[PDB]
Amino acid sequence: HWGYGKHNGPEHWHKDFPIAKGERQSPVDIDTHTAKYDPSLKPLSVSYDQATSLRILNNGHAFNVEFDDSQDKAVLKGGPLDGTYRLIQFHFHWGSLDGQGSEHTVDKKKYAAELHLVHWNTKYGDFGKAVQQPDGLAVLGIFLKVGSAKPGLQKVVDVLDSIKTKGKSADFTNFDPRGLLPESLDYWTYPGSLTTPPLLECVTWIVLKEPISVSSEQVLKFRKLNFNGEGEPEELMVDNWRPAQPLKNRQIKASFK
Ligand SMILES: CCOc1ccc(S(N)(=O)=O)cc1
Ligand SMILES: CCOc1ccc(S(N)(=O)=O)cc1
Ligand SMILES: [Zn+2]
Repeated sequence: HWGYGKHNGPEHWHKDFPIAKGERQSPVDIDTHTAKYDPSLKPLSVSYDQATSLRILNNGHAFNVEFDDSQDKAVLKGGPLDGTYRLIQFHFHWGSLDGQGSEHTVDKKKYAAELHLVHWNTKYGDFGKAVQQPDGLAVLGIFLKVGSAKPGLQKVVDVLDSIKTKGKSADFTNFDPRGLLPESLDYWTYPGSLTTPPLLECVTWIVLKEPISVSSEQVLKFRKLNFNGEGEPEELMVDNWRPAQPLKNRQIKASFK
């Protein structure tokens, strides 16, 4: 099974998922000087007021906070997107050290972690069908740096004790993801992929320029999670990030001058 260890990590994935060496893989380094301002890009529309969280799950690669996506309750639209994308889950990638952890980089800078809010295009009916389409998903990526605490993150941090190991889930209702957003919605955007297997090339990436701050204590609690299942040898869930992939024939666009 794929993972993030020495023997099953990102350099191994291509053997079972040949699209790993494809033409629009993610993440990438965002070269801020080469990204071009696109005045035709619209403001992002993030409508999370009726979001319904249900559950939080340790899936052995990260933890997902899952949402009820059976109605238009929490949607992303505008920006580079045509149509409406429904929030299905968010998760993070993070490091063993504050100096690494993000998947995207900015002028080669690595952040301590990266939040992915995952949305699927409602014109494809559900997530499973959407990932088979080039415009199936929109993932909103938000960088985390270590400094002041993020109050809106704390309810997530405090439930992690109950989902320490792979396969554990817990009820997680009434969580408001608006508490995880930075002030500015300025963004970079490019066509890419899932950053884990199956690495499908189905994502419009929207990466916010402004990081959020989280406390050292908050990210420390991320690092207490386990990749393993209960009763298996303990392997800390850290460094669950894929490194930057070749940009190839793509242009990253900026929403801002
Ligand atoms: C269990 C055999 O070890 C493996 C299994 C899968 C992979 S993958 N999916 O990264 O190519 C690597 C080593
Ligand atoms: C079935 C896998 O679903 C995924 C996998 C990866 C991502 S990410 N890390 O690109 O945002 C989202 C959904
Ligand atoms: Zn992700």
